[PDB]
Amino acid sequence: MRECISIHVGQAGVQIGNACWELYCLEHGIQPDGQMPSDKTIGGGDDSFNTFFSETGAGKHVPRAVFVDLEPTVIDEVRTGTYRQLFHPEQLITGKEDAANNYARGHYTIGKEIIDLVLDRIRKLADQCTGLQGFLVFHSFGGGTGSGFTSLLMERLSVDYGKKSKLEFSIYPAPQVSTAVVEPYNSILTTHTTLEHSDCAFMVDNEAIYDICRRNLDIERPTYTNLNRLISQIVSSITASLRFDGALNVDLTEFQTNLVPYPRIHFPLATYAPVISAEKAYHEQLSVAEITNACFEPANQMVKCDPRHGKYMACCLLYRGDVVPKDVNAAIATIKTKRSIQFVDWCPTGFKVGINYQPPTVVPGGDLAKVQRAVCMLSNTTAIAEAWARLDHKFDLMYAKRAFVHWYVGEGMEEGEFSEAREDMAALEKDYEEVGV
Amino acid sequence: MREIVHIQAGQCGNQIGAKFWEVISDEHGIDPTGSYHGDSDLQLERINVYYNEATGNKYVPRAILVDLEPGTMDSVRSGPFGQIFRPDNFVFGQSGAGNNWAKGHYTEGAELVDSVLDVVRKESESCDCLQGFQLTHSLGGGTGSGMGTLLISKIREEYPDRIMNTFSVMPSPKVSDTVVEPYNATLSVHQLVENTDETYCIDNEALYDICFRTLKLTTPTYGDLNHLVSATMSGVTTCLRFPGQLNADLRKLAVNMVPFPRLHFFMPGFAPLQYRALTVPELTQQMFDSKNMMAACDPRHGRYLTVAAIFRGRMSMKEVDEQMLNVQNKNSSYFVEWIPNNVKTAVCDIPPRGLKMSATFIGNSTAIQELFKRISEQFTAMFRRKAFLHWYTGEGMDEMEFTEAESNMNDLVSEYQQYQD
Amino acid sequence: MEVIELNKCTSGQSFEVILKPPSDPSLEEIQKKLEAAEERRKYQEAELLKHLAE
Amino acid sequence: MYTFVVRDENSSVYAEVSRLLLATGQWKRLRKDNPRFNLMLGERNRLPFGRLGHEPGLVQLVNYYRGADKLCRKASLVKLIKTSPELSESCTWFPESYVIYPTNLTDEREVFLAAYNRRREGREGNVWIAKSSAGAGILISSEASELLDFIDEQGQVHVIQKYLEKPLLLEPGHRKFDIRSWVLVDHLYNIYLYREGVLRTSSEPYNSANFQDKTCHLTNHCIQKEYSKNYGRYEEGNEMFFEEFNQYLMDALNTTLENSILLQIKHIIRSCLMCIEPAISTKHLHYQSFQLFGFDFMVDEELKVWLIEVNGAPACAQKLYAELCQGIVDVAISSVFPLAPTSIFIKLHHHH
Ligand SMILES: Nc1nc2c(ncn2[C@@H]2O[C@H](COP(=O)(O)OP(=O)(O)OP(=O)(O)O)[C@@H](O)[C@H]2O)c(=O)[nH]1
Ligand SMILES: Nc1ncnc2c1ncn2[C@@H]1O[C@H](COP(=O)(O)OP(=O)(O)CP(=O)(O)O)[C@@H](O)[C@H]1O
Ligand SMILES: Nc1nc2c(ncn2[C@@H]2O[C@H](COP(=O)(O)OP(=O)(O)O)[C@@H](O)[C@H]2O)c(=O)[nH]1
Ligand SMILES: [Ca+2]
Ligand SMILES: [Ca+2]
Ligand SMILES: [Ca+2]
Ligand SMILES: [Mg+2]
Ligand SMILES: [Mg+2]
Ligand SMILES: [Mg+2]
Repeated sequence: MRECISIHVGQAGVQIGNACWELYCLEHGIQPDGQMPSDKTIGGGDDSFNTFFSETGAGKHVPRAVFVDLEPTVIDEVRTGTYRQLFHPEQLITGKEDAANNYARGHYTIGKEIIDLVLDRIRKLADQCTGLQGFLVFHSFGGGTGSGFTSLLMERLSVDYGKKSKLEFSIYPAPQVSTAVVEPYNSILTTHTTLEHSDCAFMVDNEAIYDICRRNLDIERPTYTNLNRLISQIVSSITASLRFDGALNVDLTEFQTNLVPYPRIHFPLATYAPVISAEKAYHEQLSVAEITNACFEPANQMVKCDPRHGKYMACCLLYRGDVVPKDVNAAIATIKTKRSIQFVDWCPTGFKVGINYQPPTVVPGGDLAKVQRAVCMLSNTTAIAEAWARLDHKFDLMYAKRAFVHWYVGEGMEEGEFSEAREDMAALEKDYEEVGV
Repeated sequence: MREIVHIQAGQCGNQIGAKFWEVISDEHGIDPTGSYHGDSDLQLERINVYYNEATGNKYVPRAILVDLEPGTMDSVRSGPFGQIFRPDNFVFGQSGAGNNWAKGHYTEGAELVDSVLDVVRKESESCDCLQGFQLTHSLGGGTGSGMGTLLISKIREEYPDRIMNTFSVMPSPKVSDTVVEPYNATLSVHQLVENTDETYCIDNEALYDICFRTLKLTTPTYGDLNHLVSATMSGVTTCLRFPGQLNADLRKLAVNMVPFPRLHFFMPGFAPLQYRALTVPELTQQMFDSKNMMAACDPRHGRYLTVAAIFRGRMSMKEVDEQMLNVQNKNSSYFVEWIPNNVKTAVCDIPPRGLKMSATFIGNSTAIQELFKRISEQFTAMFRRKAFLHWYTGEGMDEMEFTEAESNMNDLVSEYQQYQD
Repeated sequence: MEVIELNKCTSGQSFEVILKPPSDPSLEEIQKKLEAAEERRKYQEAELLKHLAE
Repeated sequence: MYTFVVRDENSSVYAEVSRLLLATGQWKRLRKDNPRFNLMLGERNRLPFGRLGHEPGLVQLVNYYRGADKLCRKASLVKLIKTSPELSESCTWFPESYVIYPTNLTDEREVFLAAYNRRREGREGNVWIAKSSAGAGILISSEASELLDFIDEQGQVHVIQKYLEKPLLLEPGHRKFDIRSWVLVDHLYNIYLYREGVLRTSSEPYNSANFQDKTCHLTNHCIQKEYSKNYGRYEEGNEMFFEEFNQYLMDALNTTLENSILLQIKHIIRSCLMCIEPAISTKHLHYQSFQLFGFDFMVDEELKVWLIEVNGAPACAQKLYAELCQGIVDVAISSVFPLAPTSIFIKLHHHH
């Protein structure tokens, strides 16, 4: 057994992290007080769920998680929320004033003064691990902390844990739920400095989660709670292999091995189905073929883009619930004969399939309906480069006039870092084009 | 605990500041004696942003009243909520400033500024994490204009990394006290260009026209004008006084509204301006209409760099997004296309007293150059004949300082013009 | 259409279907970056204070 | 008040559509870089499809189907027809074609020579034509040596397809021709065939014993108006419209245009567009597409119709710009953005 440490940075990372550990507890039968009756080994054990939960002498199961935010109002929710008893104070770290949506302020000004503190609290968790795998880092692109402090944390983690894997869950900026105009700047600045430090990153576009919540859940104006409960379902589907007995994606190294043949192209597209409203009178339960087919519908992707006009480098199918391999292969056969699935010639045209028999858990009183089977597809498509192009274009529009740049230069960042970051994205876009076109 | 320290200087600054604390004190459930008597936890959630908490559960505004003559501040102390202010936070002289920028900035004001900074320092030393400062003042007089901008200068020296924000009342010949107002305003504007992060330009001409034409007030008084400023000051600060993530503090607001450091002068607007229900479409149409603007500049004469809108009350947040997206998509020729998504909307549930719902508008428009042009022309009409300069040279000033303020404001105009094309 | 590496346990199983065969900065350098930016901030504030002193 | 942007200043078709849109008083034109648009009249090359459909509260529509180049490229069309089961290699309405890369660069050289050697041995007519998309650059020859050497002197991909040695020749004149059909596909993927086509005729008598003079073999409107000496003799601008052509087919061949030709054309249009529908459909996409296609057909002396190529940005006959452009506004633009008959199109129903 090897442990995973989850790091939550900024408001997005903290509130998403709050929703994940809520779901993790429901899945593993852990109560808000940390007690796990089903756990017959009191105060220890090297079970699969122990990769995410430590244990005390009193039987408390404590998340292997750190929460970091430069302002205290969001982490204060955790300290007085339902799961306040899960974490001890050392795990929750807050400053007094935030990065003000300014990458330079989170990375340089405030990051320099709090980086050593965060690394110290992470070292404490690491010392409780007999074989640490690596880190899962949740954060947004647009926030000054999510962007600026994360990139600094990723740089130091590569120094302090050279042989450890690092995976990201990143929130891509969407104007429908964003009030910061400079988020394209922060997104590109943090991708540039985190690229060589992240082994695999799962981007979630808020625009996609927003529309899924309006379309499938009939929420006219989704909130962060609605968005985060849906995101934690996808996150749960992705991390289930590390927390339950299995043979696929059993450690963090396997995510790169299976999804990322080229290091810089490490942004798999996530697609999830089914998302059914809980207020529905009663939904006809979808089959393996239908939920699998839904994995190739743009409306269910975590990033709106057209995989029909890209090329696949890898494809994983993560099923949860009543699913047997026979029905999976049948559905895949039918989808090849109908869908436009073009793989790169230097990669086999295949699918790695993982099945966990425990159906998805839904938060009681939540928005999602209990379904008998679900699937999350992780596919490395060149089509996700559309999200880079969209973001890079917005960057170019503002930077051509040096709009807002003085805020970053005022925090000590040099203007050259803007163009250095943009040129690195231009090279990233060219890599996708060389592989897919 | 992100505290803001409030300063009000001069006659105009203290009369508008008084009304401001009267309005938001009501919205937060604070009575004239500082005792809380509201009924919603949303009122106290961010109460510490503008109020200190004294013994006995008393809420005392974090406000500093400054003047070079006692008259106006005596009225405030005798006004409705006069008793709510800290007695030690009244700092005033006896000489007055005679509507003379030089007297407030170099002579009379210099004698008094150190005692004001001592009270500023006392309020900051008791702040858990000070956001910054907001100053209410006029630009056409002597104390608020001359001493106010001296205060900003000395506050920026001692707190260089805090946000400096002002509500600045611009003079107009239609609502004028003395002919030297263009001189005092042109000298102040240069100070503001350098030492403030955000300045809400409140034009007394716009306030007058709104009272005469829209509100149908035959003979508007200074009191009538200040009612519009109160409502506006309460609208623009709602994001700071209640929960939210959209421009929730002064620095985040500045980051979203100011793409270039010197172009930080905002046109504010309010809607509505009597028992009939006001729909979201009506709130939106009016809020973007020039007649509802407080700067007396036609937005259709320039382009919006950034826009921040705040909707207050129980309404359809979906219907708000639809109407906001309808004004942008129906007039995108007035929004610079090189700042994507430069229109941000915030919603607050607590409406203002006596209104089911309202909307407040904050625009960083290049049309604001029309305001600086009016001042510049009035300035030059007198300065070319050196008229009324003796009031200033008698206080140690030289003509060169006027020539430089003039050039500085004409540069500011030219800077707005280039981003408008 | 081939299935390989079928692994079954009590809580699930995994396999692989093949449809067709194919055809850093050191700790020292990070401190320099952080201190270089802090120095540029100090220089900018000194110029501001020098401007205010004039 | 709907908003649109123009990104192809060279399109005569959408220049007229843009003019009509403004006349309605309900459409407003924005700068070509303004992202807040309902409708994009996009550029031909490298249209940024990835930036469409990400504007909150804007239903966005573009006049090109992403991926339709698979049909409108010479080499792509041949590849699509040979590899798509819906069309099969034995497709009977497309001339035998092969994709031939120049030797200075899969490639179907040896496959072409095999079929060529078979014709030469069996006394059959063995005349082929070589062309490419990088042309105004065409060569017609009966010797395989000349066809292949002509492509090597070039540097772009080419296609060698059988030359219809038995074309249908109009009389009087003994002259070749081709049929242009305009087809509009809307956002719901309805296939609308414009009721009005044009025959681009050659004003020179067809000569089978001399492929060196390419004026009587190539019916392009530019070639006939530049290298032909009988331009505009039989019909104005070497353009015969369906009414005249139909009347001719009745007097001469005792048949109608619908029976002998139009049925096959409609069948071909359906087959091609239904084939790529799964790949280019915008049904479940965050933006919508429509596109106007120019199908070019050949008719042989047996009244069998052959598909020559598909044009993704076609021009229109001068006399038919008004009717067709208005039709694009009715079914393609106003169907998504309604304004505050007897259709001019022929709906080719199909299964989605
Ligand atoms: N899905 C989701 N997105 C969020 C959430 N909170 C914030 N965001 C997005 O994150 C971006 C803003 O960044 P934040 O994470 O709030 O900022 P931060 O990391 O706290 O950094 P600061 O600038 O110091 O506040 C916007 O695009 C928001 O839409 C959340 O809870 N869920
Ligand atoms: N296999 C074939 N048999 C007989 N004629 C042919 C032929 N292929 C092409 N042609 C002749 O070539 C002319 C058009 O060639 P083609 O369409 O391939 O080039 P092009 O695309 O530049 C013209 P357009 O796009 O306007 O139709 C037609 O008029 C037709 O008569
Ligand atoms: N809106 C408003 N403007 C005022 C008020 N009092 C004065 N002014 C304006 O402010 C300028 C005079 O400045 P004033 O505040 O009286 O001088 P000071 O006391 O030296 O700062 C003139 O332009 C007046 O029109 C007021 O109560 N409300
Ligand atoms: Ca145990
Ligand atoms: Ca590493
Ligand atoms: Ca004195
Ligand atoms: Mg934050
Ligand atoms: Mg006065
Ligand atoms: Mg062509």
